[PDB]
Amino acid sequence: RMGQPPTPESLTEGGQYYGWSRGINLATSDTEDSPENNTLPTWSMAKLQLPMLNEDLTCDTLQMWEAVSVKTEVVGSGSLLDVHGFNKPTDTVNTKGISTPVEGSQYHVFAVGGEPLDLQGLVTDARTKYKEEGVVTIKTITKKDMVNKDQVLNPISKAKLDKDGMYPVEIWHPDPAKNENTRYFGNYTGGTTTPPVLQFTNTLTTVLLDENGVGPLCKGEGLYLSCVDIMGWRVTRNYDVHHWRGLPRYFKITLRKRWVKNPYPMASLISSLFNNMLPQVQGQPMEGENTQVEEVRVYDG
Amino acid sequence: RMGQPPTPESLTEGGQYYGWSRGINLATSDTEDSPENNTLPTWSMAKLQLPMLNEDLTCDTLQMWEAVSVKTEVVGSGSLLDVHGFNKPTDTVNTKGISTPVEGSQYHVFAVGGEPLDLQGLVTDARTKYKEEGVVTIKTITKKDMVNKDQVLNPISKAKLDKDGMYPVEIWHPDPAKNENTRYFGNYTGGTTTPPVLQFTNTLTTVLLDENGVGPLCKGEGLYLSCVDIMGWRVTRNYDVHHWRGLPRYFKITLRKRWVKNPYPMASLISSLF
Amino acid sequence: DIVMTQSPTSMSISVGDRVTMNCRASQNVYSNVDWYQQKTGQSPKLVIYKASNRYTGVPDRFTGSGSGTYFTLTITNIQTEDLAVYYCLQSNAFPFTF
Amino acid sequence: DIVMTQSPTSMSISVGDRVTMNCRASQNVYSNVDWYQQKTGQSPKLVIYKASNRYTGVPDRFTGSGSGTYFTLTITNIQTEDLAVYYCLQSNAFPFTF
Amino acid sequence: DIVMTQSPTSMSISVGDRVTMNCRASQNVYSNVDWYQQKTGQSPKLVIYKASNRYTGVPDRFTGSGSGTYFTLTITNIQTEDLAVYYCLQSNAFPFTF
Amino acid sequence: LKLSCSASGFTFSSYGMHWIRQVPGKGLDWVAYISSASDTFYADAVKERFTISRDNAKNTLYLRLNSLKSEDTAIYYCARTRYPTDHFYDWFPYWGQGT
Amino acid sequence: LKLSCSASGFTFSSYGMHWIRQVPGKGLDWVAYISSASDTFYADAVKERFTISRDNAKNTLYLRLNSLKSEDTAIYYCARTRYPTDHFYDWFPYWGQGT
Repeated sequence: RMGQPPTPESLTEGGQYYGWSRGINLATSDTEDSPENNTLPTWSMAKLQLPMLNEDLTCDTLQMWEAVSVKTEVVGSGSLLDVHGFNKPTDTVNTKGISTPVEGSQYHVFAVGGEPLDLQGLVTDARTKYKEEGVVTIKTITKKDMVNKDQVLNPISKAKLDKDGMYPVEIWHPDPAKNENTRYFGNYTGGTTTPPVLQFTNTLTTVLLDENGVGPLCKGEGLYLSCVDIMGWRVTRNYDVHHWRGLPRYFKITLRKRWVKNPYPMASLISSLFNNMLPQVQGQPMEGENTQVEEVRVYDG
Repeated sequence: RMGQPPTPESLTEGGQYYGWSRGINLATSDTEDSPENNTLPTWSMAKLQLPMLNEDLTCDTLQMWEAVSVKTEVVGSGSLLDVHGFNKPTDTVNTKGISTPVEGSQYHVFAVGGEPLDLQGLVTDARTKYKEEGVVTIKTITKKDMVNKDQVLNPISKAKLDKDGMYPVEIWHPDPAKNENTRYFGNYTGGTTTPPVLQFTNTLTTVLLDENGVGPLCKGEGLYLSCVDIMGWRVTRNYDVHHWRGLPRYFKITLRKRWVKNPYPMASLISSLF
Repeated sequence: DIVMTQSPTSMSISVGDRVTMNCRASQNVYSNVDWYQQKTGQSPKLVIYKASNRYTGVPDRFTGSGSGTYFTLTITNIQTEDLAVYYCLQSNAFPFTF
Repeated sequence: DIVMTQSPTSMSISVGDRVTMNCRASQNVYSNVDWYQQKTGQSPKLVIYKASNRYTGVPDRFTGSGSGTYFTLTITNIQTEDLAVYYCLQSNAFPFTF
Repeated sequence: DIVMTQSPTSMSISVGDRVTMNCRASQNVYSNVDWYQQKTGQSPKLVIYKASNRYTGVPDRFTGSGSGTYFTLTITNIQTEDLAVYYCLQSNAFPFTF
Repeated sequence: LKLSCSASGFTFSSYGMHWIRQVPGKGLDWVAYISSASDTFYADAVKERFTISRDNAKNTLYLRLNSLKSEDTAIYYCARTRYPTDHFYDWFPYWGQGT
Repeated sequence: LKLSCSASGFTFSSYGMHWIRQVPGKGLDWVAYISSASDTFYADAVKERFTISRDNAKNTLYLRLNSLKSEDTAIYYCARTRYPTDHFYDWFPYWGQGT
């Protein structure tokens, strides 16, 4: 999910740039720059809702899922071998040869966790005026504009990858928080004509176990997956518009049930359940400076 | 902290090249190079002041901190995918296409230690005239002009990383002193159009232990972190003024306490009294 | 907004003569300037697109030149079918101005 | 299918004069246009291939120019052996049209 | 400091004639030379920037040429509005000299 | 208060279409623009009042007029760009009939 | 002893501004330069005496005069470069009024 949304199902009205961004148009001055939401590649995410497990209140011990390992794979590289088509040709003087295939800055990140990816805001030029609706920008989270410290690192510009297809990759990067329940891997390769490189195999896995052999335990009961795989951009036989390209990523997660100790008192979370279920109301002041409570008496016998 | 300082906060007066070097202006003649203070990318350093541990100044033993391992990561790689904006475009004959991303010479160094990084001076050109105010140069420390031995190793041009954002990286390199309390890692990749390469992960660490299994003992009581992360330069849609980009680096250090022998010799005090 | 100013407000000239009309833009427009011919009672026809090329069907007497802040449209030998108004349009930022 | 339209249906001109015949294609043909000379009773001979070059053996009076939607064939000084029909052909997509 | 020397100290010439004023710099200035016109009572106006281009609004009679140590400014047909002083300025090192 | 501009003979949704209005005396005046990936760009004077839209599969742009309509009057045209790109600046050569 | 040169209509702090003084008889004479990243470059004769500065958000350069002012007299101009770069050599075409 990067740029064109999947909704215009027809291959003529949406042109079916599905899987591609719409078109990168540059800026007209240093201060005027609007990235046009359907251009920006964004984070893909999903949540699998696992069932509830057993418990043992005699020992205050619980059971919860635990992602033990993962096999990932970016599917569809051979697709980049389609060298016909109406892209910029290699021999441009006569418009002959080969349609220049997908090349350029690539970005492969994935993340498997027991709770949504915690990410950070960090941008290039901070005068950039992102559309204030339909995309989640640093202005959307902290309700003020961007500053210069959002150009290097601002410990205030944090967020959770909660929705989907809305957090542009160019703004929100996986954040190394203090105590984390998520394993994220990633790699970047800049340039303008860097040849894309990819690898498949259905043999090698990834271990998600911690230093203590604990792995991502699933908060709530949901297992969260996240990814972005930008493979480059293509050039049209026109003004060199530069639709991005991205490929789907396949996850195979291997989980098991682990016994954990419930670290909270039962009365505390009972009270919390009652406070969350009940409405939060107003009413007449029964506490403070204008208490309407007149007297209170406490007897014993 | 590479060039443009963080201080002028407005995005119009400073243009906010915060995180970017200011501009690059080549020399006009061979003998006259005087680059700038806000053009040179410099070292970043910080000192965490850890608490005081023990009061066993009657037995030789004494305990102090010890960095056991580090988890580092340059955060902000994906931000280099901003290919709108006013940089030199991919296709220049019509001025259309893609505002070229950040490329060029890149330089990643970091260092975790118990005392400030010991640096060594080595310059490409010993005739460059760095401004003597606001930046530390081989002249600022040797008090004389630069010698031709400063284009290669000169055992005199040595310094430490006292300040921050003051020691440029075109001059001061991590020095392999014979007895060292600091672990520094680094890699450099030259070129004029080299594509950047980076790696996220929160999985594996670096072990700072020595061959004897000691690791940086925080003398004084401080832990010194140093870093430089140059990703390349962006070329503007004008006179092709490049200026560097740098990304922040996140450190996570695992410290434990260790019993050592007393480094505070009372003889020094009871001799300064004489 | 960019303001396009044209030096000749009105030029009176016979057939066979030469005319040159210039255009100035407040800010820099690199090469994105079109030259439109409007005959009274017709939709404006494109004549010189991108300030350096001739749209198809347009004769060789029409010429567009210049780049940046100063553009020009030139006609060497006028014809009877060249008796129309001429507007220069910047298409380099939003909003477009005529 | 692309339709090729030629502006001069018939040109009557003497020896030593200049002729220019234009061709217009409905859709864009980049530079793939040939110019064929047919003398009555002969197979059509290639004159100007790819709209910008002269086939071997063809004299320097023949000239092909233009690219895109508007092409042209020009003869500066006619000769007696230039008294033939001239067709322009787009060879840029299928089917080719004359 | 670079010293800019101009060969014609004063040129007296009528309207319609040609003038060429040369400039020599002690050290090499690659192509960074501007040509300024000052009418008495006005701020000096830029005429020929970077020694090879004409600033916008400046007519085609003005021409700047040369590179390195020897530059030149040429006017083919003088006009009444060209009766002003002309300075050449190197902008290639500090300090700039006129 | 709602215009309509029918187009035929091409793929409607692959091109960007401008609106240009001409009052008889002060010349032409650009109004709005909507590209293939529908994103509206307006003139400075008419920002909040007009709304340009396009209904794909029906091939007509709708310049919903000012909804106030007080001091805006001219001949309203349509224009289609030359090429089917997501490039905003494409020198529309195909003007409408006028209304 | 302190000049002032107001400018308007652009972003003041993105451009580099020169000072050029002209005595009526010996022609023009460059004096100083301050660029976007404020860094002062002076002429050889006036090195220690003048100080060129700029106060951003107020849009005026201050050429603080020689503080001695003995033998320097001319018409003082301002000049703004053509492009908003950190390139020092930018052929300032926008001269001031003169004083």
